[PDB]
Amino acid sequence: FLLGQSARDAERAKDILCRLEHTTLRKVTANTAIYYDPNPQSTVVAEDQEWVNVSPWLLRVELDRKHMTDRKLTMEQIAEKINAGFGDDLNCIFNDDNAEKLVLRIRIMNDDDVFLRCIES
Amino acid sequence: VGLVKNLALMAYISVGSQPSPILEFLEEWSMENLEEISPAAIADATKIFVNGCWVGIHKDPEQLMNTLRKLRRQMDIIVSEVSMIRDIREREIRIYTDAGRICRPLLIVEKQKLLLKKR
Amino acid sequence: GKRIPFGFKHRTLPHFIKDDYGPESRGFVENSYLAGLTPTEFFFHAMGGR
Amino acid sequence: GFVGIRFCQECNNMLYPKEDKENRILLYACRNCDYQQEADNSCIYVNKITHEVDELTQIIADVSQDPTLPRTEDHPCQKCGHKEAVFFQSHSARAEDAMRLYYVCTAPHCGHRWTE
Amino acid sequence: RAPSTSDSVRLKCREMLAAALRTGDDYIAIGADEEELGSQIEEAIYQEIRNTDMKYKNRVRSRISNLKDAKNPNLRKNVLCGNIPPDLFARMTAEEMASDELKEMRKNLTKEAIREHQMAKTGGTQTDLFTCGKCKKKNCTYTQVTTFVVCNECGNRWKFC
Amino acid sequence: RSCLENSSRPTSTIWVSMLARIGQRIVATLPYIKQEVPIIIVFRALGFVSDRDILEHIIYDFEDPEMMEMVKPSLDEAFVIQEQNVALNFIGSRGAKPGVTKEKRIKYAKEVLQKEMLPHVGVSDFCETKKAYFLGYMVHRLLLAALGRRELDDRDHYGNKRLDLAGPLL
Amino acid sequence: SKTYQDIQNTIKKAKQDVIEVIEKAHNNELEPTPGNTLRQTFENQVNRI
Ligand SMILES: [Zn+2]
Ligand SMILES: [Zn+2]
Repeated sequence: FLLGQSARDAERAKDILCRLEHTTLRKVTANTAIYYDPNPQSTVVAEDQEWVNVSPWLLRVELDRKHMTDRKLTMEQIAEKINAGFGDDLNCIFNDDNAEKLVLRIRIMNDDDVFLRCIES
Repeated sequence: VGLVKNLALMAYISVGSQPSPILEFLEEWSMENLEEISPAAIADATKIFVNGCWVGIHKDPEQLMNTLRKLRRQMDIIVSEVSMIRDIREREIRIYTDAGRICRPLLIVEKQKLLLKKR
Repeated sequence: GKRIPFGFKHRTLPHFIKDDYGPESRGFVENSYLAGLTPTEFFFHAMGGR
Repeated sequence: GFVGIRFCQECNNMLYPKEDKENRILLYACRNCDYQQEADNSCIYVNKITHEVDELTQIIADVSQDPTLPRTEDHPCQKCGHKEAVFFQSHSARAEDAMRLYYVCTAPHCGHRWTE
Repeated sequence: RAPSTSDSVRLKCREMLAAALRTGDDYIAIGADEEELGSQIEEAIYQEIRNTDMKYKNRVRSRISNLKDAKNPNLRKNVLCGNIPPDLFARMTAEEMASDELKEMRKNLTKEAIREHQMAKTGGTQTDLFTCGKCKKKNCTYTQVTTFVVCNECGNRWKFC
Repeated sequence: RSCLENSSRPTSTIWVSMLARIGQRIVATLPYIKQEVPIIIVFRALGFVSDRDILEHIIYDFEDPEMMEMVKPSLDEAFVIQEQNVALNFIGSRGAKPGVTKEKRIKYAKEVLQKEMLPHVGVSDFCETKKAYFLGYMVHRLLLAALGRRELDDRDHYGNKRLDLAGPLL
Repeated sequence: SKTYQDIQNTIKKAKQDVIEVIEKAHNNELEPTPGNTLRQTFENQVNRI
């Protein structure tokens, strides 16, 4: 039972539902593809996001837009959580909220092939 | 309740037959045997199963099934108890001849007219 | 708690054609006990009684 | 895009990826044999969470000769332009939420399929 | 006037912001000081963060990407025209900095999700012929199966045989 | 439930299941084998050292990698088995009566892999090809069911049941 | 002998309505009702009709 003004209007109740509902990457992720991109500036894929920000592999975990808007998330908190949960061992280069594709770039810095598979799973 | 059952007045159970005449009749046609066949040729083909035994491969189900149906209608090589399956979504022809397959007789309708004429 | 399922491949009975979600093809008995019943709806009513 | 298994050339076994630390490139090695070959796809694994599979790729031309499949004349074919044609749902489990039909031309030597 | 800074990181961030604001040549048309605006944005970011940590660098990169995004130059034009004060731009979020089309699409998606999260109301024949004993009101809905009575405002539940 | 034709021996069951969870590791429950064995070791034991042959027997088309990403985990899982002898030893080690020596285990494994499993296809001296093809068809059907491209088989469908009248009962 | 006419008319109207719902679902117009999928809302609408 809602207590605040959210009890009357549904606009301030949807966020309450979203925060009380379990959301994971699987619910917001659409595709996940691993690439063995040698040079981080090389960018085998055509994406104008890396050189502005600046290991021979990365994970391109692109997120869906409709689900992300339904749960009302932002890439900042997603990056913060994905970086803090696994310690200061990776470097997630998030994307701005203006491009059409919600692509991401997860890289590891410091057997190693399957580590990315295990961590993504 | 629901476990004990009784047959219908027309329900009939197949007594059982032998698969050898069917195997011979299907072997005479242009049917490559499963022991000597290119594995890449299985995709665009239909797998024939007789009594649950995968044997042979064919390349023309639409004619093979019609030939089998006509042959069964004529009652010369295949008894009336044998049943030929045609799986359209996946190309598989599963034929069964063992006993216990409950069945019943049904009239045949070619296009829009039955064969049970006044004669 | 649901309509008559597709016991066969995507159809209730062999009489009805595939992908036939019509009322009479899923258990809706249109007739009444005074005016008799269609065999298909008769069978479905037997299913409900069971 | 997707990724295919490429068997070895001598032993004909699976080739696992290997990042060449020396030349800084992607290789596919054999565990049993010592065969090597330079990669060209630059991809190893892709996961489709939404599982956006095109049902048309699974549909075959043989579905037309189905005696227990509905037929309509109001959706003629495109290539040949035949009138008679069949229609049916995905007929596949895991159907997310859609009963969108997949019209298939019912005519020999055409086997065309489309959707409206 | 934004105070000058002797920090190398702050100077680099200010230069990057000024370069990004110069994209499209909107400054010449508007006659706005790109360097001053970049310095003000950097100062506002530094005041908000109070350190040149990873958060400050991420915020600077996000601001540069938003200002240099060719898919919505209206935000950059408004920033260079004084429509968005530098403090507001520095404190603005990604959703607020999005273009008009992107903002409309996000609002439509949020509205659709809010609607879909709802639950369908229980059906019934609403009428005022039955007086609910739990609230004294006349509005209510009935259902024949025995006729179940469901109160509209009070919500009194009863049945009549 | 395999059964040749009213044979002296009872019907044998072959459960080719898959773990839910790496993930997606296919197993098998062969008769007279308490533990589970992956399908790939079984294929190698039937006389298929090459991986391409095993995949061709299992998967008929290689133009669909989406089906193929499912079999890669299990196929990588049992990689320390290439020759036929080690596969026979591995399968015989899980037998109900493990031979004290190696030759007895090999003989037991060969006997269980040529008479106990799938007796209906053939129990003659040279019938490993048809057994391997039947097992590959089984794995293909399992993979299709897992992908959802083909709905599951209903248990109560009388089309998959048989009646035992006075004849078979006596 | 008039109630039969009314019942037949009502049944025909219900059949026409369910056919129209099926046509709309086929051509992708019936939007999913909140809290339910497309098949669930289609079935609920048919049952209510
Ligand atoms: Zn090799
Ligand atoms: Zn055509």
